[PDB]
Amino acid sequence: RGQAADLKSTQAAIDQINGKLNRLIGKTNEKFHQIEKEFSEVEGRIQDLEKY
Amino acid sequence: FKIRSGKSSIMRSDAPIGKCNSECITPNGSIPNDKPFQNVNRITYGACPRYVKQNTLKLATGMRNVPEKGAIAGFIENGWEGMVDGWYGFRHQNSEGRGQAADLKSTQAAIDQINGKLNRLIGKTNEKFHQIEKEFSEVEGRIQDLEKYVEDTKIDLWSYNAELLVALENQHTIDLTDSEMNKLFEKTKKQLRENAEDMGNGCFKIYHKCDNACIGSIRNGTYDHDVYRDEALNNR
Amino acid sequence: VEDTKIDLWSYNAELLVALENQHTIDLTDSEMNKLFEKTKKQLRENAEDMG
Amino acid sequence: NSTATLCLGHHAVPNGTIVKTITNDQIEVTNATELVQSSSTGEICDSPHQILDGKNCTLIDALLGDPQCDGFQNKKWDLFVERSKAYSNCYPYDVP
Amino acid sequence: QVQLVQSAPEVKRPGASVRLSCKASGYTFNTYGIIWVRQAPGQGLEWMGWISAYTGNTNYAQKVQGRVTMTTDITTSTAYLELRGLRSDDTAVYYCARGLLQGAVILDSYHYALDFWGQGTTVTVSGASTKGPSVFPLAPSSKSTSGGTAALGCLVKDYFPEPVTVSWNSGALTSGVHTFPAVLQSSGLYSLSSVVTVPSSSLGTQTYICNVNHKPSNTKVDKRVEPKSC
Amino acid sequence: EIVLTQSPGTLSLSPGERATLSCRASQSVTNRFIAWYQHKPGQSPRLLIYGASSRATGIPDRFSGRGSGTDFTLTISRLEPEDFAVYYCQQYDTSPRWTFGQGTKLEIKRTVAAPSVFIFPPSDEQLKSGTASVVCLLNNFYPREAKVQWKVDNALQSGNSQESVTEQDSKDSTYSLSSTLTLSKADYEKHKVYACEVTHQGLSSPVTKSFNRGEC
Amino acid sequence: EIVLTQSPGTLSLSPGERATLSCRASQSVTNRFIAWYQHKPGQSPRLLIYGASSRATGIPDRFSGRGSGTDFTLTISRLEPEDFAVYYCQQYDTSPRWTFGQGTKLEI
Ligand SMILES: *[C@@H]1O[C@H](CO)[C@@H](O[C@@H]2O[C@H](CO)[C@@H](O[C@@H]3O[C@H](CO[C@H]4O[C@H](CO)[C@@H](O)[C@H](O)[C@@H]4O)[C@@H](O)[C@H](O[C@H]4O[C@H](CO)[C@@H](O)[C@H](O)[C@@H]4O)[C@@H]3O)[C@H](O)[C@H]2NC(C)=O)[C@H](O)[C@H]1NC(C)=O
Ligand SMILES: *[C@@H]1O[C@H](CO)[C@@H](O[C@@H]2O[C@H](CO)[C@@H](O[C@@H]3O[C@H](CO[C@H]4O[C@H](CO)[C@@H](O)[C@H](O)[C@@H]4O)[C@@H](O)[C@H](O[C@H]4O[C@H](CO)[C@@H](O)[C@H](O)[C@@H]4O)[C@@H]3O)[C@H](O)[C@H]2NC(C)=O)[C@H](O)[C@H]1NC(C)=O
Ligand SMILES: *[C@@H]1O[C@H](CO)[C@@H](O[C@@H]2O[C@H](CO)[C@@H](O[C@@H]3O[C@H](CO[C@H]4O[C@H](CO)[C@@H](O)[C@H](O)[C@@H]4O)[C@@H](O)[C@H](O[C@H]4O[C@H](CO)[C@@H](O)[C@H](O)[C@@H]4O)[C@@H]3O)[C@H](O)[C@H]2NC(C)=O)[C@H](O)[C@H]1NC(C)=O
Ligand SMILES: *[C@@H]1O[C@H](CO)[C@@H](O[C@@H]2O[C@H](CO)[C@@H](O[C@@H]3O[C@H](CO)[C@@H](O)[C@H](O[C@H]4O[C@H](CO)[C@@H](O)[C@H](O)[C@@H]4O)[C@@H]3O)[C@H](O)[C@H]2NC(C)=O)[C@H](O)[C@H]1NC(C)=O
Ligand SMILES: *[C@@H]1O[C@H](CO)[C@@H](O[C@@H]2O[C@H](CO)[C@@H](O)[C@H](O)[C@H]2NC(C)=O)[C@H](O)[C@H]1NC(C)=O
Ligand SMILES: *[C@@H]1O[C@H](CO)[C@@H](O)[C@H](O)[C@H]1NC(C)=O
Repeated sequence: RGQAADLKSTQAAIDQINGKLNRLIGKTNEKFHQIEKEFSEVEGRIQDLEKY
Repeated sequence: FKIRSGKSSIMRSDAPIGKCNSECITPNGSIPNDKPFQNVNRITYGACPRYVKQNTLKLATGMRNVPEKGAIAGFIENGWEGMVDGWYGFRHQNSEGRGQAADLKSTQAAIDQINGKLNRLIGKTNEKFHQIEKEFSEVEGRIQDLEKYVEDTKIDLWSYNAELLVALENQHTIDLTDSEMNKLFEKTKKQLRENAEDMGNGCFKIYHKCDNACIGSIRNGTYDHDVYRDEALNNR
Repeated sequence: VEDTKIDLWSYNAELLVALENQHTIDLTDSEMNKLFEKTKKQLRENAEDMG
Repeated sequence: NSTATLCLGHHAVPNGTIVKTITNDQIEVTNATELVQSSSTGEICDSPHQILDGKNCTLIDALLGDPQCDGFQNKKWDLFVERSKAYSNCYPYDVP
Repeated sequence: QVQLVQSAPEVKRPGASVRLSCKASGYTFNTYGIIWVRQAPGQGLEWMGWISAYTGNTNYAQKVQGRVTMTTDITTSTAYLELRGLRSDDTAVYYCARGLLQGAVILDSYHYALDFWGQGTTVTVSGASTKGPSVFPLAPSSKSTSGGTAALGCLVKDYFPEPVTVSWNSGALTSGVHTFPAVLQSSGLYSLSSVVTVPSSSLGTQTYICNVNHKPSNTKVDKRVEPKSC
Repeated sequence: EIVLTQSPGTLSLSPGERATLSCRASQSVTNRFIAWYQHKPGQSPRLLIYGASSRATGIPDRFSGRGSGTDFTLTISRLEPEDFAVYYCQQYDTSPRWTFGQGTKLEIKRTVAAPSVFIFPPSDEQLKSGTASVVCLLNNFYPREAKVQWKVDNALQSGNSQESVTEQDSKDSTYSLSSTLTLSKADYEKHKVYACEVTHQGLSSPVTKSFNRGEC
Repeated sequence: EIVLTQSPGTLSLSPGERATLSCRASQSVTNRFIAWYQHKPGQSPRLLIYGASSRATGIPDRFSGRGSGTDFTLTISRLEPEDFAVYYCQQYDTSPRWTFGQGTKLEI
């Protein structure tokens, strides 16, 4: 009894997974200036809209 | 007075106040908090379903409904209306006579998949207390345009997401239910091996002496090719 | 507001394009595989799969 | 004869609903659940969120102390349901 | 109506195997599963496993994965739980509640919860020999023990296994009777104490006798309780 | 696994008051699961609230359930004598699995009551056997919190005693406790003074009951 | 089935006046369907608007299709004597079903 593993199918699956992972883990959101969620006081119309 | 950071809010409605219990409150009335999407009014307070423009979105909780037309048929293009004990089953025409039985295991496996899907959709509740106002009595110019745009864009995005979710889940449901039957077909083919052949239609054409015990042995999983092997005379 | 809306809509469109393209490829290949199976069923024991 | 036959089949319902796949607009299914709520009971339920019926007073009017809203003085609410029939009976007031 | 009837109380020796039965009436058996949950003495409910009547599928708790085997019988709606390699910690009360609906899609959460429960079966696992109780009186104290309240009792000691039924004066006395829960002694034999409060004046007038029944040993002992005099 | 923690573990409340029982989830779970059960002493457990807020058939409407995500609560109003029991909280894993709760005890009804303390010396017959048992009894006392210390010739004894307590008595909602001291006959003869000291909320000064060996 | 309701059933206008016809669909339709036809009496029906707003080849520029969702409209600018006819609403669906409309008559 012995075991030999087909390399071709294994690496085909690995290539596909590599492709999807490469699509996902290279994200960069270059966004600088925005609004704030730190409010030491209470304002009204603006604040309710800013939070929403 | 007292100013507290809090979750209390205010709503403009003329609906009557009754005696009951309901987590979600909308100006028209209280609505169930179960269904993931709603089309009553954008104004909400509490654990309310997300608001989408669509009136009815149908999530399939069953397999494709294929009708049926002496002889018997299989999954290829026919569907037994009379089968009620289970979703997928075996019919047989042996020497004793035609009979019908259902495979419980495959039915419950597919149903469990559907159940998990349903659990991931219906159960969730989104809790939201104080919000902007979308109903405006007068014309205020700038600020009105911004907040109206916010809610309109939010509604549109959520509607697209809901349609995508419903369609994707429906497609997965149908594909899964068909695949379960195809899996039963392949398992039965492996068990029969040399003593059968696919007759085109879902009916396996088996050539060996089968009593009711033979059919029972096929379904519960004891049909042994060796015991009935000598009937390989099929070719000759 | 506009930036958030544009990014969200863009991601939705990207996911839609990817999924729909994958479905089209799968559909096209599945029809051919089904044709192969039906031809095998018709031929019965007259011929084998050459590979 | 010594040749039997075993057919593998699924179930069908005489009463079929229609859903939408990714591809086909109309595909028939056995049981379909509705994911969108499109109705109302008609009444706002008091439990389990504390509701204060505004009756004839807006929240600002109750804050000021307009005599009709004398009852609402020093009250705690989770959802003040202002009503369309709101009216004020006191010195004309404008709130920037 | 929907009803679940369990098996009988059992006594087992450490290292043995026990089989427990649960029977369903009224509802269609094949549609719902049977789920076993146990309560150890002074412990919260503890899930053990789930068996399906539709499918043969079983899921067991991690602590008892190896030792637990569960089976179902369509005729007649009977679920069997077999626990092997019994240990002292397995002494508990085992319940069999109805489980998830294994016949159709599920929207109500009622089928996703345990609803109809059996009475439960008590399984006590210990190496002790079955033993009848020994009754020693708890005498009324001197100085009347109090101005108008007199306390007397019976000590039930060195008995195995539970239960014991204790009655006072053949059921005539039902007021002020307290029967404390048994405690497991270090030796492994349960011990119990039963007391009752009577008027001090009545001590001379009425003779107080405690009746103790131990069905497993088939031993019944009645002891007179009287104030000791010197 | 998804461990569930039940807040307050023991709650005491007079009849006719609202009660809130808390179940806290280690991880967020849909409202579909996390049902609420009742266990009455000596009785099979009962289902009160299924799902999250739905009321099971035959359950009084006073019982109400609510909650989301990590936090789930059970609210009882117009508390009646039927309600007093232990309560449990549970949920479900996709592969059938049911993690339960520690147990919240609704020991309730009030009116602090002083314990009545009595002491029972070992019988002579038990002495013939070779084992001696001294019994100290606390009768009709509330609350259930009480401390008993054993004093042999004014010497504290630890590890040689066991305790047993009755449930709530229906008539007066009081508890009763028994403390048993187990000793050998020789050790019993080695000392002449035997006492049990009881400290309780009702008793401002601890109450001690004692007997002298061979003296009745 | 999906029912398309036309409006008004009879429209009387003077020659040289704009005419607006309205067809409301029972359910929302992608603009890829819903087409407009003309049926002069005693002649074969003619296709005026295919798609939603696209004129068919060899159709006068005056005919203008428009609309979206439930409501679709056909507007004729500068009505001429050739235009007197009955106009028909049409839809289409995945399994080929071409549900027509009741029709609007131009009694100019
Ligand atoms: C198809 O897929 C759906 C979606 O998942 C499943 O959904 C529900 O299944 C249950 C049946 O177990 C039904 O739930 C019940 O709804 C009642 C609300 O009333 C509506 O529904 C009934 C029809 O059932 C209408 O006649 C009525 O006008 C309303 O439209 C509740 O009142 C029920 O609560 C309890 O009622 C009695 C009280 O005595 C109990 O005995 C019951 O057991 C129940 O616990 C219950 O909530 C519901 O109708 C189904 N929904 C839909 C949309 O159909 C189906 O189970 C599933 N079916 C199949 C065959 O696959
Ligand atoms: C089998 O026999 C049953 C009778 O028992 C029939 O089943 C009903 O089928 C209809 C259609 O699917 C369901 O009705 C509702 O559909 C609405 C929108 O779909 C269309 O409905 C009608 C009927 O064709 C059209 O005219 C209309 O223009 C729509 O395009 C939804 O709005 C409904 O959901 C909501 O309805 C109410 C009202 O708001 C809410 O209160 C509900 O909570 C819910 O959110 C609903 O889906 C109906 O549900 C089916 N009933 C049952 C018991 O299954 C079938 O018609 C029949 N089939 C055949 C082939 O004969
Ligand atoms: C919130 O707001 C509402 C609406 O303003 C208030 O309800 C009003 O209360 C007053 C005081 O009771 C009512 O005034 C009465 O008007 C009657 C005639 O009104 C009729 O016609 C009008 C239309 O013009 C209708 O809207 C109305 O319903 C009636 O049909 C008089 O007949 C009354 O006189 C009474 O007292 C005299 C005393 O001398 C007697 O002689 C009379 O016989 C009679 O008994 C009285 O003047 C007013 O009508 C009410 N409006 C409505 C719509 O009901 C609420 O009080 C206010 N506050 C709260 C907390 O809700
Ligand atoms: C819950 O409450 C909401 C809010 O009140 C409510 O939604 C509103 O319903 C009304 C009535 O349907 C809407 O007003 C309509 O607006 C459209 C678009 O402008 C008009 O075409 C409508 O006109 C009708 O009447 C005409 C008479 O000549 C007809 O010719 C025409 O075809 C229409 O039938 C009508 O004015 C309103 O826009 C909505 N939305 C809001 C924010 O008010 C809702 O119906 C309530 N109920 C439920 C179940 O949600
Ligand atoms: C499988 O189904 C058959 C249906 O007849 C069951 O019956 C057995 O059939 C075989 C046929 O070769 C006989 O040899 C046995 O004596 C039959 N047994 C009984 C009890 O009638 C068979 O028991 C089923 N097997 C399993 C494992 O369920
Ligand atoms: C609801 O009907 C409207 C038309 O009034 C349409 O915009 C929407 O697509 C419909 N939702 C469906 C068919 O799910």
